[PDB]
Amino acid sequence: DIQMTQSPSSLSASVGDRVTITCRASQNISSYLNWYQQEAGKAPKLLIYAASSLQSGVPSRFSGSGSGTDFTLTISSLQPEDFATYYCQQSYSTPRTFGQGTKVDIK
Amino acid sequence: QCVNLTTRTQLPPAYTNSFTRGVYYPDKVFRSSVLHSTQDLFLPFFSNVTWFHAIHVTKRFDNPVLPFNDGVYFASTEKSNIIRGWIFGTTLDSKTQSLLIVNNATNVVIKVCEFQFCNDPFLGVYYHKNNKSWMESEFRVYSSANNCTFEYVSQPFLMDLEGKQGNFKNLREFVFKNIDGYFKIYSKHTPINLVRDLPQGFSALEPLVDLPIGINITRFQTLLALHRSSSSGWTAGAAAYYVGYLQPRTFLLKYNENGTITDAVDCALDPL
Amino acid sequence: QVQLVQSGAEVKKPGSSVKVSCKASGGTFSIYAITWVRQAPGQGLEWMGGIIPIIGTANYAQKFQGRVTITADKSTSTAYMELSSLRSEDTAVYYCARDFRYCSSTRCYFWFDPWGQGTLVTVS
Amino acid sequence: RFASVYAWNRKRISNCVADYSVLYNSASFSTFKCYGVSPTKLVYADSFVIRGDEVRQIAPGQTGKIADYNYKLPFTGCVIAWNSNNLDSKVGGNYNYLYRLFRKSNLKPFERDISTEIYQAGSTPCNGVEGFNCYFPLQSYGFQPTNGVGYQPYRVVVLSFATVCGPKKSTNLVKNKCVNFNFNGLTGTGVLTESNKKFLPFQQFGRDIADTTDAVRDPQTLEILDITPCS
Ligand SMILES: *[C@@H]1O[C@H](CO)[C@@H](O)[C@H](O)[C@H]1NC(C)=O
Ligand SMILES: *[C@@H]1O[C@H](CO)[C@@H](O)[C@H](O)[C@H]1NC(C)=O
Ligand SMILES: *[C@@H]1O[C@H](CO)[C@@H](O)[C@H](O)[C@H]1NC(C)=O
Repeated sequence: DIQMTQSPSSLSASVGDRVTITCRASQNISSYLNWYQQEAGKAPKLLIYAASSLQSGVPSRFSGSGSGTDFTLTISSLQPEDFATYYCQQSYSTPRTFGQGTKVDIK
Repeated sequence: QCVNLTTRTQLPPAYTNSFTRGVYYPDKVFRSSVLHSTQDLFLPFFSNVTWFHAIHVTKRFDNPVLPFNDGVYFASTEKSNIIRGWIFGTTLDSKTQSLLIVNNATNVVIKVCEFQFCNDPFLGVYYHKNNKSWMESEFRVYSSANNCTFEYVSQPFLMDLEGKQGNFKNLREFVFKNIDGYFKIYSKHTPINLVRDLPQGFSALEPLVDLPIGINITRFQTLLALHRSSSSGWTAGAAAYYVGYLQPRTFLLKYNENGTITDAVDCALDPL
Repeated sequence: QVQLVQSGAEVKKPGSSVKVSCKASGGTFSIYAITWVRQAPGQGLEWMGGIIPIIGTANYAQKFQGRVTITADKSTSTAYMELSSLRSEDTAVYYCARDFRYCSSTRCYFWFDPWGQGTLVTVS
Repeated sequence: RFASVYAWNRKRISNCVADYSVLYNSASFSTFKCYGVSPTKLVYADSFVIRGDEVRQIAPGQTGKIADYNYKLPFTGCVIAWNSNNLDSKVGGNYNYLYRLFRKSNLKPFERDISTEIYQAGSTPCNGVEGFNCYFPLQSYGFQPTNGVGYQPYRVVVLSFATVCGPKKSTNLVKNKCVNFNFNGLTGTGVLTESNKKFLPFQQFGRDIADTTDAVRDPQTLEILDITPCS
């Protein structure tokens, strides 16, 4: 499969702020690079559908696009579910590879 | 799937005299007190008919594949219900559609399918010593029946399956003819008392069955019961049949006052 | 559409088998692969394998050969997975997902839009 | 219940009587068209449910992607249909009905294909792998009551027509008058009265000295009817 790298692993933000997360593929695919939002013990939702829209039903809080293998997506107003781990998946081949996982980190 | 049976004696066929048998009603017409001339296919009078015989005794098991030619005069004498169905077709295999008529002692099933027929098809009956009676026990006939085009099933009845000895009690005469895809079966049953070739007399068969089959028949096979109680366990019982062929002949048929054919003259038999 | 809901946690030791299956809801069950994804303690996801009930042959991750067997039955509406060759490093939450498809004419996307909550296997 | 799309069953119909006039005339039908035949005259019937757009696109001589992908028709016979929205549409969607998005080759006339085989779609060898630039060829539609005309399910039958007879029309038997008659296949003119003769059960017609057909068994109530010429 295509190797995925996702970062920052830990973001500094709080609810209502602007949060940017990026993910890069080893292969130049424009639309099969998408992120999920997961909490352990709860069913996750897909956040991004075919790069351009939001699967979870979110009213465009998040927006993004990519270039080459580099995909960037940002939320204008961070919500409590964005403290879930975001997982960047490349659905193109098998075994499906997911990135390391990222989230907003408050101590 | 079928069994290749042994202890079968190897003997030549017997031959007999068709006498005055071989007549059937040419059509569905009522005529009365008249001599009417027909040009249809009939068994010629005094024709040389082949005699086949199933008997326990050099156990005899006559179940060969025979020519169909232009139609078949078939008759059998039995008491034991050994002679049952028939297979008719061009190749008698799962290459083409073939016609299978089987009396399975429950009902009569007529099918047209690409049947992978066995060279030795059987309808076995076993003696159930703890019931002290004979019952259907083994059936194959074919290994497959693909792409079926026709089916007919008669209503349930009970056949007498008991093994029997001595004089045959019922003569079942049939004519199997096939015109433009229609398989026409003429038949009649009459009581008999014999262990020999066909008895003398005159009869005419009625057009009991007319089927939309669409099959070219070149060969056919007579299906016999397999009595048991291994490959040597096959009991022939005691039943016999006769096979002749129809030929175009002119007959002068005599209809009595109620439209029954009571007599006939074979116009090709004698100057008189 | 089908949110697949799984079996309860296993409290077995490493080397034991895991029996997990999910009950379908929604609709649209026989089409699109029923897949399974593993959630690492801490972070990280891996696909293990999946099957389309219509085709019936499945496809599996190389990383899970000897560990994951996946089947499904469109006539039962149940997703199934069994785990073997289990080790203590395989402590994880095991999830059902649906590979749900949308087609942009010529190009289609197959995503884990529906998900289960995950069955925890505590071998550690 | 109807054959689902791609679970088709073209039933052979033969050696029976059928009334196409009645099937045709019923007010319950949504659509009906014939190709070289007419239902007023009275063989296969392939009965299934598809979406309205496919109902309109799958027909003899009708070009379109789905016809080429499902059931291609050129034939002699009729195509009949009736909206099944209240049978097949379910709340939440009836997704048991697959439609073909991708295919290796097109169908020949009066030929159908129910295969679900994975297709590389000109690019990628999936071999059991999820459809990334290769596909599971079919995708279902959730028929739901809340749907448009092209999405409503319709029950559609492709009726090929030979091996099937229509009903026969009989009138009352009229006696002791000169009548222009037709008994089964026997026609002529004469006075029909009761006969004092009996026929064998299989004989249907009788004959005079020069073989004129005269006596006949009545087709519904077999009795011998006497046919004698008028003055
Ligand atoms: C039994 O008969 C079949 C034909 O129906 C033939 O193919 C098979 O070889 C025969 N077997 C033996 C042992 O003769
Ligand atoms: C023997 O009796 C059983 C019933 O207990 C019956 O099914 C079976 O057909 C009988 N016949 C033979 C040959 O055992
Ligand atoms: C004709 O049928 C009558 C009964 O209707 C019977 O009495 C008569 O003997 C029969 N004649 C012949 C030749 O069968």
